[PDB]
Amino acid sequence: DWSWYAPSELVAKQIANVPFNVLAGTPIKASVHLRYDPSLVSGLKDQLFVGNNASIMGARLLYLPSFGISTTVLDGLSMAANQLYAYVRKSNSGAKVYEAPDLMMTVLAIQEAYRVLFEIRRAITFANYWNFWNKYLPKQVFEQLLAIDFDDLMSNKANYCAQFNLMAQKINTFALPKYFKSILRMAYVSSNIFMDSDAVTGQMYAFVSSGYYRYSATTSESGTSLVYRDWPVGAAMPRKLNRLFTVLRELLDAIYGDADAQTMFGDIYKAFGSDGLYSIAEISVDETSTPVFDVDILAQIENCTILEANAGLAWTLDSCNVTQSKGQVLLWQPTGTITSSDNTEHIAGDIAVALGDRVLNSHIMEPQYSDVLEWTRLMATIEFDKASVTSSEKVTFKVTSCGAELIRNVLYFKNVWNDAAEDASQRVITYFSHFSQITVTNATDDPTSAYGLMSNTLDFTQLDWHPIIYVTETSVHNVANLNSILIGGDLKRPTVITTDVVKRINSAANYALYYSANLLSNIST
Amino acid sequence: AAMPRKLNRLFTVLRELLDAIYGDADAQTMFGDIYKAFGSDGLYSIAEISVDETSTPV
Amino acid sequence: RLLYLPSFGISTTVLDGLSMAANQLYAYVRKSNSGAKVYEAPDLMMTVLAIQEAYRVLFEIRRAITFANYWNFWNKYLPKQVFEQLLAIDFDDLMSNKANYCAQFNLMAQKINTFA
Amino acid sequence: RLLYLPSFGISTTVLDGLSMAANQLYAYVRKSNSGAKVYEAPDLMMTVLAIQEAYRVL
Repeated sequence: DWSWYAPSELVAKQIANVPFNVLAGTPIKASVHLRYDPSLVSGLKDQLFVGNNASIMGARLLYLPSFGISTTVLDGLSMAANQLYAYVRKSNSGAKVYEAPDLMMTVLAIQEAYRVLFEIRRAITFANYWNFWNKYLPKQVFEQLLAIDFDDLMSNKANYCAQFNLMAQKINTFALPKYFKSILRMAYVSSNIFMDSDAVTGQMYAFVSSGYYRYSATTSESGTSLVYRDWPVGAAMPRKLNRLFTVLRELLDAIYGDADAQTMFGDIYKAFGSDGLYSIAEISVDETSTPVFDVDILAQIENCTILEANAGLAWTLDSCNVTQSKGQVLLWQPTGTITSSDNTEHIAGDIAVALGDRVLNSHIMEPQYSDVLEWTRLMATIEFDKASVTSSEKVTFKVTSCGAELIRNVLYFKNVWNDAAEDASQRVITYFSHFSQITVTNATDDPTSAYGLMSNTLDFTQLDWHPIIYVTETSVHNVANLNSILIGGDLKRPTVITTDVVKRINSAANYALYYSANLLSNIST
Repeated sequence: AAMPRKLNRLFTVLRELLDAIYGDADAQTMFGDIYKAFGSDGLYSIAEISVDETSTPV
Repeated sequence: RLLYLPSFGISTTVLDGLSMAANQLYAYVRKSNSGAKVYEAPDLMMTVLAIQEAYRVLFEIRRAITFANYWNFWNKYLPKQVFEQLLAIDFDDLMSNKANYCAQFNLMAQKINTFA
Repeated sequence: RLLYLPSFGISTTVLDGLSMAANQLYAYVRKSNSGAKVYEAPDLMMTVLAIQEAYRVL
């Protein structure tokens, strides 16, 4: 009780008055006094350390759009493709024109097209959110969290809005059944920005597609297929919007160039009414959305799994395309390669990592199956291909399973200050810091040593709900002479899931995203 | 007279079983044509079951 | 244990079971359709059976689970033993994974329901 | 004074009751549980009895 430290209320209202005028992006000039013997310390000069780091801005979740590891006809896509082509032939008659996969493929292409368009919606809808208290916001966030040239967007807010609504109308002419619960997902995921707390001065997370998908018509060998090219994103130039459109252009030029294409849409319309197709609402220069505080989404994160488990290493990713088997089964399963940050070709003396049996943390005492399902699929599993490996080789791996979005890497930003510096543009640098999910005791934020695995700058704790950090300890450091692992993260009601269990659930969850039981249940004689 | 088979083997076989029925180019378009013939009410389908469902010898 | 071979009934002439059904079946379908021909009658009827036989398996699985909990004090064979010999199913494995197995089943039921 | 030795019923068979009972219990626990086989039937039963005998002292 505060009443304890003051006589009358009125008197208290006067002795504790402290200003919280230290805006978001400004530096936290906190000080630590020091005392040592100058002749025994390498080069440290003063004996007073004034801070110059602002509270962390937030974190960028670079994800790979996913349909859920697909290897058998049982998996998500293949199944949906099935009931879909059905519902369509249902209303049609006569000669066959296109195979089932070739159709379903087209649909996805359209979905992934909207993915891009949506991130663009996000881009504009948020171009006007300003909240005095947080200087990061307006701009900075776009630059780092979304990877979008704010100045360019702000300066052309008019034309960009228009070019958008144009898209919305033009894409509306590309059939797409509004029943696919998967849409609702990606839509929500890349349409907002989430807060780690009900406070604006708090840090915030954002999801960002690391790429897109164009349709690649039946060449001569590979039957029709869906190609994936990378967003040139991670630590490069913070892309202007004209690049996001010029890509969408390319994206539909693909979906459209297929001889069968059009006649497909028609057949689709004949199946579901205009009321059965998705379409986004147009927006005005004034539309402004707000950061949101979704507990569930945070939880999804805290639990998730980072593919690039430790930024100290060099990661790769191939075979991300979506093909169709000789027997009409839709296939997708990304494979990658883990190598050392020095000899980009070998692994040498470094150690590859991926977690199997992982933790699951509930922020509710009595959790329930319902909450489990939701708080999961954001976490995935990686399996190594080879039994064991050599210093001269590469570490090969397949992705056994995962959720709707595959978390590739995660970066948290904060700008460091330095008033009085030559170039004005550089008195405030917005530096990033890699977030590694798996690490080791006695690790340093310098790749250089520690078997190739770096630790995380303790900054990260600023992110309430940050994903679980798993630290490995040699039998040496452990109090039980046996080596195990230490857990990091705000635990409340934790529990463990098997690599096997996770596989199960995702292999299932995704199936749901692309299926509707209601669909083939009301068709009469 | 061999090993008393686990269920995962009965599913892993069914998997294979429908992968077959499904891989035919004509396949799908067949189903559609079927639905257009008999209503959803004209097709077989089994009811789902719960962990507690227990049948009795008859 | 009655080890049986699923049968459609010895078929040598067009008169026999399958051939006949295949006939009236493809009919009832073309009835509601129109235009270009896409698949022959047999190729169709064949598909159907394949689906039936698929359910055969699924069903024996239903049996497997639906009976995983029958216990009648008086008969120690039941619970387990019977599965092992009469049904040829690893009881311990099923009992231990009753949850996931139930689910994987219902999944099938929904997915196969999309096979006319 | 009746000095008795706590008994579970002379059992030496995959069928001698006590084991039956074990499988029985185990099934009900694992019943609607989604985790993975982390311990066989007896492993569990064993634990329970341990608790029981503890009470016999208390």
